[PDB]
Amino acid sequence: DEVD
Amino acid sequence: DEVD
Amino acid sequence: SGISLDNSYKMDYPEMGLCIIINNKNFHKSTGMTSRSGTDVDAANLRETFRNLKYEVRNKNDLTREEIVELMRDVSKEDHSKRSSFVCVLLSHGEEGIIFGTNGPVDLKKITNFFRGDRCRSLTGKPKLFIIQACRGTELDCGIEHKIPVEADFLYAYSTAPGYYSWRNSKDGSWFIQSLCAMLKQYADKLEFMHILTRVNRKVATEFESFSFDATFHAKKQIPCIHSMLTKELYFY
Amino acid sequence: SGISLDNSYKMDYPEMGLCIIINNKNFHKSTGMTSRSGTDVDAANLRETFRNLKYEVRNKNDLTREEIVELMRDVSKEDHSKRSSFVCVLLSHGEEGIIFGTNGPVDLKKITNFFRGDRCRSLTGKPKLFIIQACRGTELDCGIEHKIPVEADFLYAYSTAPGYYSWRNSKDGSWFIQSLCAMLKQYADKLEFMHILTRVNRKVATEFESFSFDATFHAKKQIPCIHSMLTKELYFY
Repeated sequence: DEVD
Repeated sequence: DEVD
Repeated sequence: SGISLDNSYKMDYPEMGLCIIINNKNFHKSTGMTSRSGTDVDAANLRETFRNLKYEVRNKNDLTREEIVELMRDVSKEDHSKRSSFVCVLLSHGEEGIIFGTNGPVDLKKITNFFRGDRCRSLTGKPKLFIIQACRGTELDCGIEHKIPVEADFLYAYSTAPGYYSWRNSKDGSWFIQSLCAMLKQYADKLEFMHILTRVNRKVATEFESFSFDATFHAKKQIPCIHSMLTKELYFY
Repeated sequence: SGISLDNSYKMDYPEMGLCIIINNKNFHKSTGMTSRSGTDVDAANLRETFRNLKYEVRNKNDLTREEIVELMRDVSKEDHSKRSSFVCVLLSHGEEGIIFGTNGPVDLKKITNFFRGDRCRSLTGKPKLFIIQACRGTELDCGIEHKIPVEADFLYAYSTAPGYYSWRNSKDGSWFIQSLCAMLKQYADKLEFMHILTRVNRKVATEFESFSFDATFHAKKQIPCIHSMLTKELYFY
C-alpha cells in the first residue's frame, strides 16, 4: 500500500 | 434577490 | 429466510432522527453582516417539510459562534440509538468551508467532526446529512444560453458551487431551500435522496435567475453541489 | 404522442463520447515525486471498463503540466455534437484541488474550466465527468470498528475525502479505481451513476485497509467523495  |  | 439485499440504509428505527435547523437572520453590528431577509420563510418551509418526513425538528434562531458549537457538541452526545439518521440545516452568511454565527464564523469541519464515526457511536453507520445555505465565496455564475472510515456516511448538500455566492430572495426565501423543500415534498416517498438532490440541482439551475439594478449582480445563475460520502442509498420511507 | 419524462440525460447520441485517461507514473526527478507503482493496472482496467461502455478511450501516459493543459484545451475544442458525454480520468500525485503533471502541478479547476457550459458548447447540457485518483492532502483516516449555470452538469468523482491521502496498491492498483471498475462492470447496465458511485463508496470503505511496517501509515481507511453538480440522472445504457 502506497499514498498518491 | 440578495447574496449570503 | 429468503435472500436479502443490503443496499439501503436502515431507516426503520423507532425514530427518523433529529432535524436541527440553525436559522441565523440577525447579526451583531460589529460583524458588518447584513440581516438575511427571507430566511424565516426557509426555516418554516424546512420545519414543515422535515416534520412530514417524521423528523424531530429543533429550530434555533440567531445563535453565536459559541452557541452553534455548544449545540452541535451537545447533540452529538445524545443517545441516537433509536434514531435512523441525523440532519443539520445551516442557514447563514458563509465563505468557503465556513458558516457564520451571529458574532463570527465557525468551521463547517468543526461542526461535522462532532458526528464522526468515532466520536458519536450511536450514529456510526447511519446517514449524517448537512444542508448548507450560505455563500462559499464571491464568484458569480453568468450562465450560458471490520472498521469503517470516520468520514463515511456523511452527506453535505451545498446550496452553491465551491467559490460561489449563493442567492436568497427576501420575499420567497433562498433558491436552494425552497427548491429542496419542494422536491422533498414531491419525491420523498418515491426517490432515493441523491435523485431528489439531483432534481433540486435542475430546479435551481433552470428556474432561477437573479434580478438586480446593479449590472454586476444581475442575471446571475446558481448550481448547488452534492458532496456525498454516503455508503448506501437513502430512502425516507 | 404519449406523455414524456425528462429526468435522464440523453445518452443515445451516435457516440457515448470521449474517455481521456491521463496516467502519470514517472515524474521528473527534480519534483521529488515517487514513481506510482500499480497505476498501469488502473489505466488498463479503466481502458477496458470504458471500452465496454462504448466510450472512445484515449490513454495518455506521463504528461507534463504543459501537456495536460494543452491536451484538455485541444479536447475541449473538438466538435462534441455527436457525443453524449465526456469523461476524464486523472491518475497521479495530488494535493487538494491539484493534480501533478510529470514536472509540476495543474489546478483541477483549470482543467475543468475548459469544459464549462460557455466554453465548450457542443458539451452544454451534457454530463462532464472527472474521475480523480490522487491525494487531496496528508490526513489519514484511522477508521472506527433560458440560461443554465456554466458550472452545471459537472460530476467530480474523488478517490478520497477532502484533505486526505488516497491509497494505491503497487500490485493491485488503487483502491478507488479498482472498486470503480468493478462496480461499472457489474452495475452499468442496471443502476444510475450516483448509485454506482455509492456502491464504490461502500466497497472502498469496507473492503480496504492499509498494511504498513510504519505505524503512522498502518491500518488506515479511505472513503471516496462524490462531487455532483449534475442536473439529471445518468444511465450508461
